[PDB]
Amino acid sequence: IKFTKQSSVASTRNTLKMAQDAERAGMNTLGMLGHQSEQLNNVEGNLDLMKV
Amino acid sequence: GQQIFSQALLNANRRGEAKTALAEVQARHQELLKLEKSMAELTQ
Repeated sequence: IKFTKQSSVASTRNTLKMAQDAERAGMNTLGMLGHQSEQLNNVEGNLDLMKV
Repeated sequence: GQQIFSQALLNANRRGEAKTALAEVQARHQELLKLEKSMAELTQ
């Protein structure tokens, strides 16, 4: 019983670490996507100007 | 002029208490392993 509980503790520790892993990666993805969306907004403006 | 010893029986409730909660902790551990596996895939 004690060994199983210790194994459960270790499992939850790794799960938490990995969950934090997912979170940082996701926040970076959103940041980069906001920056790239904006570069594409700049692209959109020049395409409009070139149309005129 | 005489004396006597004494023996003892455990409580019925106890029963197989070694695994009364061992099965339960093992089942929860299996749940936690499933959780860990899913989190690993999500992080990937």
